[PDB]
Amino acid sequence: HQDLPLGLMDDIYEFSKNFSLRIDELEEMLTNNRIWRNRTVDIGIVTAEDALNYGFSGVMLRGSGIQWDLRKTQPYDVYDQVEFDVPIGSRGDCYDRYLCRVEEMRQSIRIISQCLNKMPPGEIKVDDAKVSPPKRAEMKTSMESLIHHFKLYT
Amino acid sequence: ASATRFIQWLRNWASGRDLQAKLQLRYQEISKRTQPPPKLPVGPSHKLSNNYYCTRDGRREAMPPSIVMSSQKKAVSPAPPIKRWELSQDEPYL
Amino acid sequence: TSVKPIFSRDMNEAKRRVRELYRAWYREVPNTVHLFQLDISVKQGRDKVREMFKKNAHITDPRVVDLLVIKGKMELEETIKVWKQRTHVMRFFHETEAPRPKDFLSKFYVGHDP
Amino acid sequence: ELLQVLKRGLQQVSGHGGLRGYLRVLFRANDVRVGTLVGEDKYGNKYYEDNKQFFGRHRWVIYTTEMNGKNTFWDVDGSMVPPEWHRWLHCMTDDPPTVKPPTARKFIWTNHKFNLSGTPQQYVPYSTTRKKIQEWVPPSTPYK
Amino acid sequence: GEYVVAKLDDLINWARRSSLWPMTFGLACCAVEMMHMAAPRYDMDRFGVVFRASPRQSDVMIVAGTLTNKMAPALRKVYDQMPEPRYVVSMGSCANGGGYYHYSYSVVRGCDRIVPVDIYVPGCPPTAEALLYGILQLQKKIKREKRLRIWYRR
Amino acid sequence: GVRTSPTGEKVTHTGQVYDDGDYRKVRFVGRQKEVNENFAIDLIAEQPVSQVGSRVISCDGGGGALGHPRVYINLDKETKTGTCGYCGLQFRQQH
Amino acid sequence: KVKQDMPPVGGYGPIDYKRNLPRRGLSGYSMFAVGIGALLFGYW
Amino acid sequence: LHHAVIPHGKGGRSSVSGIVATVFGATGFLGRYVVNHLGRMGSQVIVPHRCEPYDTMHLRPMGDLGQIIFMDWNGRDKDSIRRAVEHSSVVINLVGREWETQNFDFEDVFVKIPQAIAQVSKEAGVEKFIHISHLNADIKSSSKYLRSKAVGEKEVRETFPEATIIKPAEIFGREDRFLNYFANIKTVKQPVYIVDVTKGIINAIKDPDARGKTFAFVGPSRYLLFDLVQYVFAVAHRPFTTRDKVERIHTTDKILPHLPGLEDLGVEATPLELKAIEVLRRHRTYVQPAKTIP
Amino acid sequence: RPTVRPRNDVAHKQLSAFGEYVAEILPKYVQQVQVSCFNELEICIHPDGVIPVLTFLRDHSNAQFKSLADLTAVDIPTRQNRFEIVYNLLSLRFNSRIRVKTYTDELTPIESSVPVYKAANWYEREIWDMFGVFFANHPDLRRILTDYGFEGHPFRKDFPLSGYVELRYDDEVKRVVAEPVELAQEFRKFDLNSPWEAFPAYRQPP
Amino acid sequence: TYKYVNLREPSMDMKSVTDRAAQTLLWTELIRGLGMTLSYLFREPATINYPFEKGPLSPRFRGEHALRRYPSGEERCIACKLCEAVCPAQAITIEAEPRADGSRRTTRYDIDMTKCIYCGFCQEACPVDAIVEGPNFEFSTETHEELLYNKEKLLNNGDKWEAEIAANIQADYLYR
Ligand SMILES: CCCCCCCCCCCCCCCCCC(=O)OC[C@H](COP(=O)(O)OCCN)OC(=O)CCCCCCCCCCCCCCCCC
Ligand SMILES: NC(=O)C1=CN([C@@H]2O[C@H](COP(=O)(O)OP(=O)(O)OC[C@H]3O[C@@H](n4cnc5c(N)ncnc54)[C@H](OP(=O)(O)O)[C@@H]3O)[C@@H](O)[C@H]2O)C=CC1
Ligand code: SF4
Ligand code: SF4
Ligand code: SF4
Ligand SMILES: [Zn+2]
Repeated sequence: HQDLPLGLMDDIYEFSKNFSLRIDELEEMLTNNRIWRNRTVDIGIVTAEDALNYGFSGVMLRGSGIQWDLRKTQPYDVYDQVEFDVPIGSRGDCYDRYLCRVEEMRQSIRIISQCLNKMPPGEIKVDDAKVSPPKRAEMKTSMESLIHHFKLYT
Repeated sequence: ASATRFIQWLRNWASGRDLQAKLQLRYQEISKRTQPPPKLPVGPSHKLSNNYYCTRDGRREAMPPSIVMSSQKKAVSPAPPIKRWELSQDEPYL
Repeated sequence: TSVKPIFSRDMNEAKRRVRELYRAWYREVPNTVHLFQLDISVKQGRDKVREMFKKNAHITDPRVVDLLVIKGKMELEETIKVWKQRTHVMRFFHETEAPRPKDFLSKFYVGHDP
Repeated sequence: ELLQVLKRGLQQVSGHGGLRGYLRVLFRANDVRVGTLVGEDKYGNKYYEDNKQFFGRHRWVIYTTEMNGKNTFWDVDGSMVPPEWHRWLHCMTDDPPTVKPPTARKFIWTNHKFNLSGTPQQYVPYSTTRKKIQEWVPPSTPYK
Repeated sequence: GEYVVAKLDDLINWARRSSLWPMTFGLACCAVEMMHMAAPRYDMDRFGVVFRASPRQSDVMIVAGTLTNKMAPALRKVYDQMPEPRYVVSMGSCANGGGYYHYSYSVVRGCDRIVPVDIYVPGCPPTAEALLYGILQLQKKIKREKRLRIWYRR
Repeated sequence: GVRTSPTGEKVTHTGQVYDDGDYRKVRFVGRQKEVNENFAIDLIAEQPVSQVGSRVISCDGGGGALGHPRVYINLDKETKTGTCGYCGLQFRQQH
Repeated sequence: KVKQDMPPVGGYGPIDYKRNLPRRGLSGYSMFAVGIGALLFGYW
Repeated sequence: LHHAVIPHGKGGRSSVSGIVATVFGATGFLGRYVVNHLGRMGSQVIVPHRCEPYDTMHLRPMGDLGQIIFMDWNGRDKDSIRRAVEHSSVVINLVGREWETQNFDFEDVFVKIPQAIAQVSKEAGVEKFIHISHLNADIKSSSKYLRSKAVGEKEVRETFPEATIIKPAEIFGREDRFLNYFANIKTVKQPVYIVDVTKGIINAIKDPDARGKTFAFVGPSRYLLFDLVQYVFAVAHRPFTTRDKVERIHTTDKILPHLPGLEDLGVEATPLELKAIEVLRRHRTYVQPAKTIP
Repeated sequence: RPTVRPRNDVAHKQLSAFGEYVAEILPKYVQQVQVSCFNELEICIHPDGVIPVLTFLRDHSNAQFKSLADLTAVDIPTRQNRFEIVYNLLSLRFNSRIRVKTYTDELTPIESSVPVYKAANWYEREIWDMFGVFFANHPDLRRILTDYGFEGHPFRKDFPLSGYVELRYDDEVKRVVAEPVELAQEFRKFDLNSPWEAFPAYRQPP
Repeated sequence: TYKYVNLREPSMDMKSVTDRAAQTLLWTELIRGLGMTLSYLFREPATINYPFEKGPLSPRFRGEHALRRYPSGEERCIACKLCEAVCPAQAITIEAEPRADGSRRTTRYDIDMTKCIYCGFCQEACPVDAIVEGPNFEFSTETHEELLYNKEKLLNNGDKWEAEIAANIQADYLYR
């Protein structure tokens, strides 16, 4: 809808710089806690073949060893231009899916770091006013723009 | 950021981390809440000539489906078989 | 005019499923009244069951009859397993609706609808 | 350092004008921090800042004790902040209305009102359109 | 005597508004903003509003989200189980009047068709702060009560 | 231009007011009828007519992109002013 | 001149993401030794 | 008809019934049923209340947005009564108390207050007035509650001659003090169901022939008090107050054939046998009907 | 061209070849095969072929569509068979998607596909609930999304948006009751279609 | 590219087995978790002192609606009904007619704030900046009826909040 306000990426960088430490603290509370493991390890085991036939997707597949992530196999937008790893489970239980989700949080930071560095210039919506409304300054001076703004919003 | 040296040492030791370098509370490093005005760029269609809509009209290039068989040789798969994923070299194991 | 059936090939077999459904509903009413602590009688509940069955007495299509029995069996499963609550069972009786006028004159006085 | 910590705690008692002023803010606002006075609005609300606090606690307001004839010593409301200070207090801007005043318009309210729900000043909705169909008025004279 | 009754009314009003234990009906997205009100930045517990309470120990019900037809009897059952005095806070457009789903076949057009409502919090969702404003508005409403004064003029 | 009816109720800028026998004014008992006192019709009538030296003048409402769509107003008729259809400001040709 | 939100020239500094759970403490041998030493001192 | 009170819709919650009703004493037993039936059909209900707003909350869901309006009033302040009724087409008086208090005796609640509402309503041009009295109201009763009812019934009739006066027998229902009264423990009783009384009041508002009439609302059957109380214990599975309240319970329900009843208003009286369980189920600790006098 | 979506002829050709492949192998059931301009392959089948066609796509070594992404229905009242049943399948082995469509009416049952994909169990329950299409041999067919005792199938085009009944709490009966729907503000129908044709490429013969 | 989150073999030397026995019997990893909550006890909390302190917001924030004016005091709204048309919730109701001076103005402008989803589409669609979502978010009410805004309420919101609304628009209009 709009471009990023000036100064936002600086604050996203500042947030991202410290976030992996927050993930580490979460891991200190759960990852090796025997109570957490007793609650999660070997709970809800799903086999690879059951997962596919029941229609599972996402971590419900990767927890069971299936190597599938649509951002890699059927990429959209600019996901083919970023580098990241897909976490894969080995036991297909609640504990491995917990680990997958924690590791996916780390890989999201890795991607966010690349988006911040590679953000290009230019417009932020398709320059086709039969689809995307024109800028407000254009809508208030140019006749074609006003018509297209009127019709897009009615 | 106002914690005493002893309290900073105590919580660093208990956590096993240099907490003071990555405080979860923001101070002056954030960007100012008043910013200079932007001047945003325009798109590729902002031209005064050589810019007829019929040459850049995506919606009018859409076509009805191609009918390959209607009720009125080597075997093939829908696409080539997917390629094996490579183990990460950044960090293959946790 | 040749069609794939649901459960019944003709009205004769459809009517057999209808009667079995009615027997199940008839025998279930006493449990429903007690389980849901309803404030109606068993006679009132069984009268409603007859009323619901009778309103479809005019169907001559075994496929429509089959779907009516399927839906009636679904409605019974919800009641027997207590998936319904008191509010769901009691909705059959419309005890907060004022009786709408029936004759021409009464309808003429209140508004424009037929 | 524990002596410096205790000295600073004592400096808050004097920073608030003595024990009474320290206790008043402690009980009105549950906060005894001393900031820099940024300004005061016509209703008596006072605005403070301390940029050494973390983002979010670096600006605050001590509400007036009376606003539009309502005793607000204990009953403070977030809607008592007038619009010109509202922008500063929520960090939508960096500059307070004492530095960058709002543009004056004749029609802008001279007196801010807080939330009036539950009182005799509450808004009551109603249709703003006039009657649509005019009925025939029979003659006042008799003639059947 | 009127001075004693006025003070007794003030005492019980102060205790009841200083100790509001909510039962949250987290039905949809508005529940997330309720979570952010319990989170560290706003810390509802610092006002004496405990994070979570069982229905039999709760003083205020917060309807945080869309109330469908299927759900309505369950919500009314929980309201009838709350010990008195009990208050209801309707949070967000869905609970206030149906919101985005006002015209759906499966949605109650406002929870106030099912339970009496004390405070309406607008927004889709209301911000965590806006909900906190509503809770503090409920407290001021309780501060206005004159139960003992009205009792002794009976 | 808030005028009040014989029953004491304020008349809004849209001309609305409950009449004498209308039960609906019970909603205001113990409360108030919210009325905006700044009648835009009376406020625009205060602005002066702008004297210009052209047959055609444009109005964007002021403030550039913060105003209204820019329109051009003909000032050929000398028996009336040119009024902006968006903001109501008036113009007249000099001499 | 166009002005929109952009990264600084040269990009941002490195951001950490890999798990960092450091190793701490003594070996199992030393921990049992301190425990058993404490028991023997207490018994004595 | 003023254009705003012409009925519209199908008689549901969002419809316009055309009734603008002020209901005094709406926060008690009978009040909640009357307000519910008015709001069911889209009537504008004005609720003057003496109690805390907290005690009026159960009435809010009973009407579409805007249709239930609440006002403060005082029984001894005629200015507050005038504020409540001056916009209404009908005034309903349900004020009463089963016991006397230091501030309000039976003369205040059954004579002075009803007279004040009737007079102020008359002055304000209200066209319909419904006043609830009592079947056993009697100037020479041994119960001061029933003596005051008879005096007030007379004062209302002269002050508002077109008033509809309704005289119900003891009313039973979930929130009654009749069946519940026995459950918490010579004379014949004819108790009437709460919903029948409400339907009668609503029909009286809509019936033009009801103006100026006095009605007696009684149940279909008469019972011996002993047999009735026995029946209540059996239904509750229970093994078988003030002095004034005992007097009323021991007053035989009068037979008044010269007054119209529920039948004249289109209401079919509901037997006590169909509704006792609904009221008395909460008294069970987890049935042969009573003998009826013919 | 910056604003136009680029075509992909390689994928279009591959999907066209596989579409013929399927039509040759299951001529008993396949009625139509088409590939859209954005490269999605659709196999239209006779409803008798649901189980055979799905089993072949799941199990054939040159197909291996092991994942049922979604199963839904579309109501088109102008058709004699108003309900279009759509299966969207995913093949991880070949990184491809395919769509299988069939049809039924209000009274003709469709064979349940739970034997092929266990995912179908809840999807078919939702279709029955929302469109009233009956699935034969379903392990447990019953409503899933609507309230208990709800009458009608809301997602049919002729079912009104706000339905026929609405709920409220009634104090007299001390429970939630259902009543005919009345709306304080009626939903305002908008006539938005431009009377001028937008897409000549899709013009129908007059 | 992928990695394994849990594919490891514990060492079975005596030193490793004795390490794990000590962890089992001395609760070492549980004691480690205690250390982390202890470190938080001595950290400064994140809580702000509401309502004396407020959470930060931006000029784009979508709050309570208001109807705006031109500097002359004339209403900006010219009853075009684009806002009504675009509203995803059908929360806007508009009637209009020629004003006594011939101006194209509304006679009704209602927003049901309990239908509204606070999406901001109305202020995007408005060609004259007449309808905006303001910065106010503290307007909860005690009754449902108080949230059915008519034109008088919305004009009063515009006059009440214009000082802040205009400044916020000044900060963000070059992004629109
Ligand atoms: C010279 C000869 C002398 C002879 C004597 C020598 C004896 C010394 C050697 C033996 C020492 C034994 C220590 C006894 C402590 C209990 C040991 C124990 O049972 O821990 C194991 C227990 C279960 O282990 P688990 O991993 O869950 O499963 C194993 C089964 N397959 O796991 C647990 O119980 C974990 C506890 C769960 C609760 C966690 C909450 C507590 C964490 C904080 C603890 C703080 C320390 C307590 C201090 C108390 C101070 C009063
Ligand atoms: N229920 C019965 O068995 C029968 C009842 N009636 C009559 O029906 C009417 C209502 O019956 P019921 O509803 O059972 O009575 P309730 O006591 O249940 O309700 C009494 C109503 O009167 C109001 N009220 C009482 N005293 C005052 C007062 N001093 N000033 C203002 N309001 C007051 C109460 O308001 P608050 O809640 O504020 O106290 C309440 O709304 C009464 O007139 C009663 O005599 C007649 C025959 C039988
Ligand atoms: S009001 Fe908005 S945020 Fe809240 S539940 Fe409804 S849609 Fe979600
Ligand atoms: S914010 Fe969205 S839902 Fe609300 S009035 Fe504007 S367009 Fe409608
Ligand atoms: S507020 Fe704006 S969009 Fe809505 S009717 Fe007025 S001018 Fe048109
Ligand atoms: Zn203009």
